Amino acid sequence: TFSYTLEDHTKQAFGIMNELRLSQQLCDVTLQVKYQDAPAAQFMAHKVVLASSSPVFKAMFTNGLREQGMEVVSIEGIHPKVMERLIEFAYTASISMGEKCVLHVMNGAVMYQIDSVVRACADFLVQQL
Amino acid sequence: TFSYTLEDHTKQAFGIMNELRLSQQLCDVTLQVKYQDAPAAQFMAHKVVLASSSPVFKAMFTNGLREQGMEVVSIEGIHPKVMERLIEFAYTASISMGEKCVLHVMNGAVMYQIDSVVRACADFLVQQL
Repeated sequence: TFSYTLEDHTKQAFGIMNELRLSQQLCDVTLQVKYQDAPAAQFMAHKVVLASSSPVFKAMFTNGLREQGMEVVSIEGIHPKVMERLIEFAYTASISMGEKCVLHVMNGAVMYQIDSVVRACADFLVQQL
Repeated sequence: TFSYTLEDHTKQAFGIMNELRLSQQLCDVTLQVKYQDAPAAQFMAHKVVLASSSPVFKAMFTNGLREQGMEVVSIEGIHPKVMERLIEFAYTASISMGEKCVLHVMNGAVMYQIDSVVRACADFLVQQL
């Protein structure tokens, strides 16, 4: 038989998936993030991408129903900027923050079981010692 | 600032996206493939993943409408096994075929503008000379 693999493929396809998110195309979930006194924010995304990067989103979205179109999800207890950075991680494989954001991002990463990000924020805080 | 990147992330997330496809979870498009006298076949998938690997699927799915749930798409002129192998490439970054399938797969890859696969099937046919 003949077999071929493009190693860069998953990188490239996520690059296009991030473009479709920024263009709000093919999105099926709107995350409405309200945290304490911060202004409410909204993030549109694709459930299957969120599901691929967070076990908590996967279970949140996999239910027996064929949901029709655009589901709104109310998100509590995480700041808008943290959610934004986590969504960006799901779509880009990278995350960036100032040395004083690192703690709230781990909080959010623990809450959405983003294993990779938890391990990294823990390494950083320990190195600050 | 503090910055982190998981290089394996896009690989891992596609691995979960392929699992959700095999489990028919979060799918929003069913490709009904009828080719000549071959039996009709069906493939469920996620539009945003198809869109990320084929410029032709992207334009096919990005329209002004918020489509409600599960769109059926009739696909002509490509054999079921070729479509299957192209879908698998979109979700796994790899494709495999016997030395006599290579020509029909390039046909399908040209038809869906899967650049990476076209270039590879062309290299193989030329090396058979």
